[PDB]
Amino acid sequence: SKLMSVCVMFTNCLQRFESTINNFDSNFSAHLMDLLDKLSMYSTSDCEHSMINIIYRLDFNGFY
Amino acid sequence: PREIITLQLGQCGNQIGFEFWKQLCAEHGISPEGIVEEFATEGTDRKDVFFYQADDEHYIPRAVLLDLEPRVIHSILNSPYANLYNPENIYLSEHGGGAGNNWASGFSQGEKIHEDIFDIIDREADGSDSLEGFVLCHSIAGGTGSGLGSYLLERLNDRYPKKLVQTYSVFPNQDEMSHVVVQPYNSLLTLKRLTQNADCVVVLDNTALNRIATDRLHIQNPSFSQINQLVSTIMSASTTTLRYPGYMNNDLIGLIASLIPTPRLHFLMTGYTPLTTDQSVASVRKTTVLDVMRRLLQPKNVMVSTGRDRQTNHCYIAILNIIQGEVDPTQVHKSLQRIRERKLANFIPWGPASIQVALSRKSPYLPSAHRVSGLMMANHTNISSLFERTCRQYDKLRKREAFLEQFRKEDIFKDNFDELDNSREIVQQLIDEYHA
Amino acid sequence: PREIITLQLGQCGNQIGFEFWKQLCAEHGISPEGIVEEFATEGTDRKDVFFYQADDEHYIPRAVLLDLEPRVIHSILNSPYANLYNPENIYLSEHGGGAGNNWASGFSQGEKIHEDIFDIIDREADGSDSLEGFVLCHSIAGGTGSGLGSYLLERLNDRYPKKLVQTYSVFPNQDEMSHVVVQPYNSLLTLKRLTQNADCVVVLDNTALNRIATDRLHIQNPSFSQINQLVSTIMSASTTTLRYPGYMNNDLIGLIASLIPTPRLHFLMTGYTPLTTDQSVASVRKTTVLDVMRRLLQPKNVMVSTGRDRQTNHCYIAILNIIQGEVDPTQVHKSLQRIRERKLANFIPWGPASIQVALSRKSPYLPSAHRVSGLMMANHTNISSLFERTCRQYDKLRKREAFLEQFRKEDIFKDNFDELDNSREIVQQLIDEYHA
Amino acid sequence: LKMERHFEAMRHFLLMEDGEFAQSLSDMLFEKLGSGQTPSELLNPLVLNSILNKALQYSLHGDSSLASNLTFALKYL
Repeated sequence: SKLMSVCVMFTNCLQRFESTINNFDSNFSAHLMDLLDKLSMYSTSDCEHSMINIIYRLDFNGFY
Repeated sequence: PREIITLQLGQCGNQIGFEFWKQLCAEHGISPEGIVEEFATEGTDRKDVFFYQADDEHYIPRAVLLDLEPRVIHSILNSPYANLYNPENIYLSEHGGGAGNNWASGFSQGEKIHEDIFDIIDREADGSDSLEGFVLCHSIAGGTGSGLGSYLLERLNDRYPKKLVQTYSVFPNQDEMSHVVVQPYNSLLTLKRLTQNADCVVVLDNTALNRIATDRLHIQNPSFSQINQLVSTIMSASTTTLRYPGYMNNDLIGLIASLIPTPRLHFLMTGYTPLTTDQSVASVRKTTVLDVMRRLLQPKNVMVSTGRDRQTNHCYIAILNIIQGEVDPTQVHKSLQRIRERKLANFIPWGPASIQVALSRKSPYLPSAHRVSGLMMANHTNISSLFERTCRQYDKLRKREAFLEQFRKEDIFKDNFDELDNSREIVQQLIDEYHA
Repeated sequence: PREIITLQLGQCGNQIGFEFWKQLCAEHGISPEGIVEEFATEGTDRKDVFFYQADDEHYIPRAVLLDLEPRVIHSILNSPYANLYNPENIYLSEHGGGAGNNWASGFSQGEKIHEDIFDIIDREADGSDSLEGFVLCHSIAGGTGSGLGSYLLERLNDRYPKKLVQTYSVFPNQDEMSHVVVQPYNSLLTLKRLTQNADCVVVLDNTALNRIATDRLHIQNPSFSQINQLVSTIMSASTTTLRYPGYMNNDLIGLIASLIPTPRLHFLMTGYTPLTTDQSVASVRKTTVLDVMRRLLQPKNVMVSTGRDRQTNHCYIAILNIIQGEVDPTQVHKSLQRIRERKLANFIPWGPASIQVALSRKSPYLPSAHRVSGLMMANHTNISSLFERTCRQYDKLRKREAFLEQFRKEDIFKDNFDELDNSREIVQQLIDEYHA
Repeated sequence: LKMERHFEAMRHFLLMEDGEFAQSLSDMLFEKLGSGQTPSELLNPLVLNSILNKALQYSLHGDSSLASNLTFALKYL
């Protein structure tokens, strides 16, 4: 829901034809901190078999 | 729905689009004058995305072909694939043009046939109520494709503002300068319109064509009959997600959106390996997908003349690797596993990169459902070497007093030469600045 | 990973490396133009350590071949093993050279083709991001391999400082001095570069070749067609831990590290017994490993002309005994049991010695998986007898006024003759000092 | 069982007689260089269990059928 709100925030400033860019940057760093918390939640899953190996390969693909 | 109007224009742009439509009938299982095979609907699940939609199961091409030279169109009507084309959409019989060889000819002919050039090409626009965009299948070589093609990049920008523009433009040849000498002038005038009056381009070098045309094709005398074979396959290869049923980036505004970093940085490097017919006898033993993308990032299939020692300070940002037909998708994630270990693509130090791989089933045909095909759409920041090559050949020609008195008699009163020079250096400086 | 670039150079260095690559296809189960056998991956577990890694299962050799004489390369392209070689990595068709017979020719030709000699051989360097090193497969005989080979031992020492250098260099023949007379001059100039500008060498004497070529081979007229048979087997024998899957000293920096006592003492004695085809009919009765290393330390298989009564005051420091193929490893410690009882190697009184034995499985082939093979890499301090032989033939020639006026016209202004004499005596004095 | 193929697979990755894996262990020994100066996060097993699986493809040997029999457990001391 945070990721959908920034693209709602994006699509209205592209709808117009100052202050919106710092609202975007503050909302950019807000969901970056939550995906890093999501990145730790994947790696703290069960300390188990390949369902942690699949979601690890999600995490390195999002890193490079 | 997703209808695209191709704008075939010029002496070279009409011939590369002639076999592009001729390639499409062999893979759709259709004939240009009839429907003799039932493979068109059971095998292919979508056909009305480049063709006009059917009235008698006759898929009309959504194509327009204008050129000053009548020689390119007189080699069309005797071929049996011209009955698929219509003699009322573009021109009837005995169409002509100028004399004619000038960039200022077609630039001045656009506003004297302004009523007719915006009349019959707009009849195909309102056929579908949701138009995709316009692709200018034009040329940079000569004054025919470069003179008139710069005019439509301006007047279609505001009359159709919500449409995608992106071109498959071919670059001219820079080997000697005897037959043509106006090559640095007409190229840079269109190259300014390709960045600010156009969103994206697809570059196609001419000096890199004969690098491949003698690589595996084994010819002794290079003719113009080989220039349509490398070009028409990768054109139909680029729409395999769009013509054949795919899921992600199945539109032309899907593929180009995931590769462009910024405006005026849109020059995409192209690669395509399989062009040899004697590979067919050894693809019966399950040739896999694990070996076909190791050679895409390796600079062997590239169609861009660039420096070999300039790739260490340049970084890839977006790289596309399109597999077609038989993929064996249980090992396509295995092919992308081996990418991070080599680091054959230099990654930008300021932001993330992306290696996007996609697949779509090919035509129900024996050379298509047997041999693996790899289409590359790269984006590397060593493309300024061509822009350094064209600019160094541009300022050297203006100090030799070449075509400064022979070019400003018609419709040129002020010096617009440094208007092209600074905007080209703006592209060359923002490319190196883009990796901070 | 562990990619080595071989530097085949000279009139004799190109022919000994031509059948070295021809030996590798017969043991890998591959053809130079195709892959017809499946024995390449199930039998051999590693192939991309001397070859370039595959693009179509075509293992390109990582080889460069430069020579002033075009005769050695014109006897290559008509052979069916030259299609494995590439006509773009080194030279295209009709490559030439000098006139030419001089040590100062190739020494002066290195800085006039300095741009091209450091352009195409560096393209194979960045193929792997962890380069092993460089082996200079050059010659000492003649002025072709000795003149240009001394230049690359200097400029590759600082441009590639973290790479292993070690050469399989062949020594010239000292029987008569009629056809060549420049033999003491060009040999000692390269021998200085082999000690301070090079880490290790592998000596290969010419007067010891015909000692073996008439021992068991039974020829009457000694030709040059036999010089490639003793040399190409021990080259592939030296990389059996490196090509075939081994465990310890499986790299080229593994083997050379355990044998060199100190810099400028690196001249390794080589031995190889089995060269006879009628031994095959009696190896069916379990010929063991207990008898094959009793004859290695016995001076019969040696390829070094040395004194027979000079081994009592000289001492072995490092001795390598490589068994290959069928070893029967339950008695390989039994073979090393019998070494201390004979004391056939004189041991250094200041420090310990080492008899290192290693094994690796050979090719899946019938003459290879049946007959025991023993490769020796000795290091004995009687190697100064060759250095006393070359120096006594060097100072005797300078008192006869031979090639002092005929050699200093081009690119030689000062007397660098005693610069080679003292540094050779530095090697000869530190060898005898090394056993205190 | 097909036990002899599993028997050869244990010899190659515990006894190290196909030394390409233990030579690649030296590169993993070339990633430590003294202890301790390494991170103590939970991402410390996450990127270190991977690079040993990636090291087998670095030597180009074996399929993924026996690669499920190898696992790496980073202990804590």
